[PDB]
Amino acid sequence: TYKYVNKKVDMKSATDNAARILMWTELIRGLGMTLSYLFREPATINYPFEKGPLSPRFRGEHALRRYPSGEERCIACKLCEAICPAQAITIEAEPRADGSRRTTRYDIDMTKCIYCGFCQEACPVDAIVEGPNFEFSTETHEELLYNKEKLLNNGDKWEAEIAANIQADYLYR
Amino acid sequence: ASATRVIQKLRNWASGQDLQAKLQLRYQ
Amino acid sequence: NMTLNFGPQHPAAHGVLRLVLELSGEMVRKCDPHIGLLHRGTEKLIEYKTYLQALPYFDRLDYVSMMCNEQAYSIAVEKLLNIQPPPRAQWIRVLFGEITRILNHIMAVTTHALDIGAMTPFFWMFEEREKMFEFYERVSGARMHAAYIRPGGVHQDLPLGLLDDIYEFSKNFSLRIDEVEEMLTNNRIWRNRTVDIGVVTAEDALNYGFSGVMLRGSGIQWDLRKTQPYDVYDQVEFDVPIGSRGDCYDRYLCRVEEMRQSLRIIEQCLNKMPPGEIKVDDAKVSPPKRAEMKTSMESLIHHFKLYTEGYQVPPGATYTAIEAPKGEFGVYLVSDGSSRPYRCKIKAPGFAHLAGLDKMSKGHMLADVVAIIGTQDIVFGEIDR
Amino acid sequence: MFFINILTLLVPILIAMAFLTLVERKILGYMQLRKGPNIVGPYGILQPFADAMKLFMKEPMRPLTSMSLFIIAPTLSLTLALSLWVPLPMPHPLINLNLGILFILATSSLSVYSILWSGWASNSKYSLFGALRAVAQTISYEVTMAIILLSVLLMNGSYSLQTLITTQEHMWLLLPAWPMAMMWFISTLAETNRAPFDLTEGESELVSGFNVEYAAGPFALFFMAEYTNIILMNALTTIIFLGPLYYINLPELYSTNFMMEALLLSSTFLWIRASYPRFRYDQLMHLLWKNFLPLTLALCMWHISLPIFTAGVPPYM
Amino acid sequence: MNNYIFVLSSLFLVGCLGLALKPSPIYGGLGLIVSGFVGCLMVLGFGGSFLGLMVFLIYLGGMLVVFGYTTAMATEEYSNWLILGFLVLGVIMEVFLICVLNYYGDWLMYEVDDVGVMLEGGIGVAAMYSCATWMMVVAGWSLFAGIFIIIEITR
Amino acid sequence: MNLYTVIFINILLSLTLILVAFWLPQMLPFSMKFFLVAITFLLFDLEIALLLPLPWAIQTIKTSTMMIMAFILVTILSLGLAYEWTQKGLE
Amino acid sequence: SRAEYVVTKLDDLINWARRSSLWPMTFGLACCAVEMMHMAAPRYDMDRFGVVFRASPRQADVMIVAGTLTNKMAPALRKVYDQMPEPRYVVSMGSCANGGGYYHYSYSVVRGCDRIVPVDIYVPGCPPTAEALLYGILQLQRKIKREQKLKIWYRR
Amino acid sequence: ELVEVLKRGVQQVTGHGGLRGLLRVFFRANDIRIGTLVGEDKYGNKYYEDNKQFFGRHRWVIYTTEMNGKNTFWDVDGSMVPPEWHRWLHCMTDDP
Amino acid sequence: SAFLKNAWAKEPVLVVSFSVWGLAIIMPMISPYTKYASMINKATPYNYPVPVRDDGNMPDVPSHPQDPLGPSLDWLKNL
Amino acid sequence: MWFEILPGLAIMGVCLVIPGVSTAYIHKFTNGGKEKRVARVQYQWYLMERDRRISGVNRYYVSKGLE
Ligand SMILES: CCCCCCCCCCCCCCCCCC(=O)OC[C@H](COP(=O)(O)OCCN)OC(=O)CCCCCCCCCCCCCCCCC
Ligand SMILES: COC1=C(OC)C(=O)C(CC=C(C)C)=C(C)C1=O
Ligand code: SF4
Ligand code: SF4
Ligand code: SF4
Repeated sequence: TYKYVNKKVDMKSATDNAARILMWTELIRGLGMTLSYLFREPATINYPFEKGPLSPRFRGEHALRRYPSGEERCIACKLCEAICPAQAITIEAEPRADGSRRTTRYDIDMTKCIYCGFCQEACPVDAIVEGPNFEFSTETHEELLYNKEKLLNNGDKWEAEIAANIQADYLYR
Repeated sequence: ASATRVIQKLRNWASGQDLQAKLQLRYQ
Repeated sequence: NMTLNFGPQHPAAHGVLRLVLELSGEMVRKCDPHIGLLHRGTEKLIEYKTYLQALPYFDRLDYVSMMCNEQAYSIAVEKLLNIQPPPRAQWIRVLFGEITRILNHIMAVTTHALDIGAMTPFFWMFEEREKMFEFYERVSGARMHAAYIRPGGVHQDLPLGLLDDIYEFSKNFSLRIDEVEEMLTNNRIWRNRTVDIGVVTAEDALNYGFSGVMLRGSGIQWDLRKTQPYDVYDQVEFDVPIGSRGDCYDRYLCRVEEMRQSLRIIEQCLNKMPPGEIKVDDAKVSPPKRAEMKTSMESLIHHFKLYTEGYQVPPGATYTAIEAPKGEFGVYLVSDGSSRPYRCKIKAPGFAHLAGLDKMSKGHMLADVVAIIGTQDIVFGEIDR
Repeated sequence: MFFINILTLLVPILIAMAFLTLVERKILGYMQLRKGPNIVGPYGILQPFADAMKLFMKEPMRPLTSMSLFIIAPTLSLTLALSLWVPLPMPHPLINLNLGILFILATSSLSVYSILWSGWASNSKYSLFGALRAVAQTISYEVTMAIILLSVLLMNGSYSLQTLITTQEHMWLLLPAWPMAMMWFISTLAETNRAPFDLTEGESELVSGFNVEYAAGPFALFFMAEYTNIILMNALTTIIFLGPLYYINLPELYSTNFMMEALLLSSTFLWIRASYPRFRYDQLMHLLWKNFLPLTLALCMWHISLPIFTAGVPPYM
Repeated sequence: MNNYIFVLSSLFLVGCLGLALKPSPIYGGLGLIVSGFVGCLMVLGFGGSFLGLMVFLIYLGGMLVVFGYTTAMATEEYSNWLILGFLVLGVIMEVFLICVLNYYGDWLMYEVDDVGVMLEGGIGVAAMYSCATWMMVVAGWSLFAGIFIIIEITR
Repeated sequence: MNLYTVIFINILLSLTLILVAFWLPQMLPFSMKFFLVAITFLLFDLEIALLLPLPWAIQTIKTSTMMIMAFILVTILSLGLAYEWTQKGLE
Repeated sequence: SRAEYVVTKLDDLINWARRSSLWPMTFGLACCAVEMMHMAAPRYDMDRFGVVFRASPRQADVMIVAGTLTNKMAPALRKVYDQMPEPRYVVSMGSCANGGGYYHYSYSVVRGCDRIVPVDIYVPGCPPTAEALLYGILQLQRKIKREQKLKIWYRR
Repeated sequence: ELVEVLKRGVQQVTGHGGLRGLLRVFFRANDIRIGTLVGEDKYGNKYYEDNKQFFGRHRWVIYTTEMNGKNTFWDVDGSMVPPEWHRWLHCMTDDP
Repeated sequence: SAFLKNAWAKEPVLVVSFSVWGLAIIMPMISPYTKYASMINKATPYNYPVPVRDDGNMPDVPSHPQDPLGPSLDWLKNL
Repeated sequence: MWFEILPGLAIMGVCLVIPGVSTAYIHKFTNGGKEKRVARVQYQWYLMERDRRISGVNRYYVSKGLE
């Protein structure tokens, strides 16, 4: 089904046309629209005081979670490294004295990271999660590169909200 | 909103249609 | 014939375009657009990545239209696997496919005006855009660059409540399109700078491969969505906005009309979206649900192999084209039996349109060139790929 | 005293000139659904002073440009704008130039040099084009701008802006001569390179040819000039066509009324800017050598005959 | 300052000196603008207003404006310093000549009608419309022809 | 003098600002069509100059003459403009 | 009266003027402008904070390098950067410009803009959220506030 | 109508304690509005939510001086709000 | 006439333009007041009216201009 | 709402009335409470000057029938 967007001399018709042309009516019409909004409530938010709403799936900033007991969740299966589109995550591991399997080095290069959220997806123990925080702008490039200690620390700081967010969205996944 | 019933009428007259029905402020 | 580089950093030129121009007087004698200021390797990089880890590249190819692009790769990978998405996923893709069309047109019409010099339409509709982004975020997690439409359906069902809000918005957006018209559709001045600028004949538009509103604006009736239906765009009913006296003004009117027609398609999708699953049930192609992979061995094995290795698409090649907001977006995906593709030429509605800049802007002033780049909705990501 | 009367009439205008940018960055804002600048200071009142200080501190880049001319153009611009406010006939005008309107017309014309020379001095292709485009539009709009005034004068009787306060003691000159008001308003929009007619610094079309290379202090001076002009021309509309009430006993009423009308018509070109896309160069000139100039010439005759056949010749005092 | 007049005349002379040196066409235009300014000043000094204005709205106006425009088009190539030097050379020589008579504003406004009511510049030139009605007819024919001369010479 | 006083303050205020600016931060076209328009300008400007005297001519006892003369001036120049159009010179 | 005090106060004023008005520059390269344009848009008005998005290297201060700095555009960025006024700050925006992003290993992408222009604030995120840019612009404002140029002059 | 508009403005000004108290809110935020206080976190912070205001501005936090001894009264930072109350502010969760 | 009509609706400036040109070329010719302009302006007393020697046979204003004889502007009054 | 564009305007208005009230009271102070005589044409300058000579040196001082 198609439609013609712009398919298309009595004195009255001609005069009215002249009225428009010489009285600039269609221009006055446009001014009315802007005057109208001037009176509408503007939609801006005080950025520091009020924050634009983000729902639970917002990917934001990477964090590594820990079991309630205190044992870090990651068991170095290293498929988060495998499915990382940008090659961001670098993981090398060795058996901890406990005999368990843990990552000696876990480095997410956030500048390399494109925040796809597949790592959130891929982890079997769900140790690496996309944390809610989006405000982590840094003065130096090195700060953006993150080792296991920063991510684990990021995980501890935001664990309460991360747990609430995963709680809200896990049925969906 | 909070048109006060006079800024709203200037708004309606200038626009030529009822913005009250289709507002820019989303509400519950 | 004065030579001048329109300049990569031009407030008007979308993104970065070096439009070397020879201007007789203010008239533009020759237009040799330069490209590749945003070539990034998207086509070679994909060969080194698995099918699911190349999905995020498609969102970045033309990111104004974030998802509609993802649907083209999806469809393409589904064809090669001869798998088709579940019924609910199809409607979703058409729901977010259209929402995305609006997003692109709000970008194209309002950014067109900002270069022309009208600045209030952009702020009016960017607020509506913003509200739409929020749909993306509450469905995917990202405001733009979602990665929601994956090769076997969408990733996760809609949140419990989104449909209602994609209604409130749709119920009102119309008035917002109406307001802009008032200012421009009939502005005594919009018409002048747009009317009879960059007229493209019908035969010439097909010849230079325009394939988009640019063809539709010249009166050729072709909407790949009606001619070759993809997903469930067949079950909906919409009217293609064909144009006559094709020129910047006419095509514009067409883009405002598809914004209108997309609200008609969105309404339906909300009215008729089926109960069901949002991803194919073949753990072979779609990753297993997390409750299942954490309780069933076959699901873990399928989760591990899918994320680490990949789909393993059967060997073949396909060119699948959808109707992305800009025009025909197609992926020619040659594939060996391997889990990572072999070639993935992205046909960009835009490589063809820019080429036409020369045959459109002839004997035109510097300001005319600015108007014509706008009427082609050039996003340098798709052209440069 | 006279010196004090020079501070007043200057500073006050400069302080008001600063508050126009603010009322521009907020009225354009609310029209576009945004608060505008309110965070620096209370409600953005300190905002104009803030960038002034940034602009002057940032390096005044001297491109590798005819230095003398490059630096003079800004000076001329501001000089002229501030000067054109000297003979304005707010009650008891600073200086009763008997041929004031002519003076206004004269200084207004000289401004063109600034843009022209600036472009030539800048030595950048963008700037050159800007100057050429600017000079043409500017001068052309001067031709109808001048004829529109000559029609007015002939119904006022003299070139002195002070006479119109006595001409408009019963009715605004808008009622009569409204057809020219509109044409004075549109020409006032062109001569201040404001929006509908702002191809001088289109930014999108060509990138600010006038000040492509100008930054910091030079940017500011023209800048200041433009905005002061924005007011002055609006104020001339508020004396020549919208005649504020005046009472010899109470001379203040005029100023107060003059204020209200000047602010509203100054508000109008702010409102015009946000509301309209920008005319093309060719379109702009056509309107004046084609759409208007014939209108302005004819009415001139009508305004020549009007007094005679109505035996309404004005007193020459 | 009675010297006011002489001062002005000197400035005018100096400006014309620059034009004489034939600097860049743009520099020439600028110089003339300065001189024209000096000129209206002098005329006004005698008392003529309308007359002074004219040169301003005509010379300081478009007369040089178009020149300016024009030059942009036909003058592309930028010793001006040397020219400036010769200018100073002329200035001193000019000054020297006045100093010659130095060894060897007294009378302006030579005569005036202290009480007068309809005397002022412009009134006399206003008589182009009455009792001088052949000046302005011939000037109008000059313009009406000049239209045609320029349109073919450009053609 | 009063004007001279005002104007020199006006230049001084500007020159002061430009200086502060520099001293404080120590820490080929083919406009043939235009050419024609430019010439017409020159011409029209001159007419206007011949139309400026009207404000005093309106007072001429010989009012009729002034009317005829003035009317002719505007009309003739109007014709010139129209010709530009007729010959399509400006277009 | 101790000049030292007199100096600090003066510096602060200078810092307040610069921090208050940070006219950013037009630099969208890789679809992050879309986010930036969102900042300029009504939900998160940049202007309120002083930002005005001037579009000429000459009168613009902050350069928000939004997007991928391909090899062909690299020199241009450097040029525009060099042509801005003296006090110029660069805010890298996007993983594509902080480092290399999804296109780090490509042959046509510079691995970061801080290899071509010194960068002051790095805003992270593939489409760094507009609020995040706003956070980044606000951190540039705290960086400027701390700068003490005249006190070092005095103590030098 | 507008007189009630004026009374609302007067109550907002009187709402922030004394003349000095509103001056403090005026300078750091530049917005004066009155809302119920949902909570005060242990790091000095005060949170208010108003149902009447539109979705973007119905929840706001007024930051406090020295929340880790930083002289934060003027250099307000988004990260200052604690992780527990971050989601309430961003509307991630309705519950306080 | 027909073109006139379209002209009234297309290019409706020139039409108005010419119309005025003419209306200004007519009103003066037909006007109960046109004559006054040359009088009202003639009368304005810009220059002093030098007296005349009362030689004899003078019907002119008799000395004091308040005398009845002489021209009058009652036409100007009550005009 | 739009309430806020007013602050700025207030400071513009107040700065556009000052000049008109100022120039029109620094005249009635310097000229002795009587509007500065506007001498458009010489006659007026003559009368003005005549006034100066009539009394003091300043024209504003005005002698009357009692002189
Ligand atoms: C009988 C005795 C003699 C009197 C006769 C009177 C007859 C009736 C009056 C006839 C003329 C009335 C109008 C006069 C001004 C308009 C003149 C005109 O013709 O407009 C030209 C142009 C529109 O032309 P366009 O649409 O391109 O088509 C041309 C077709 N020939 O116009 C434009 O495009 C203007 C573009 C403007 C862009 C900005 C618009 C701003 C609008 C708001 C402000 C309007 C002015 C406010 C003035 C306030 C007071 C000063
Ligand atoms: C009004 O014209 C415009 C500019 O010039 C001032 C810009 O710099 C820019 C760039 C600014 C941003 C915030 C991308 C845009 C988009 C624009 O439309
Ligand atoms: S996937 Fe989860 S567990 Fe396996 S390595 Fe990455 S993080 Fe550690
Ligand atoms: S987000 Fe995407 S890119 Fe960043 S780490 Fe997790 S997977 Fe690799
Ligand atoms: S970072 Fe993500 S968003 Fe910004 S440019 Fe690179 S890809 Fe596009």
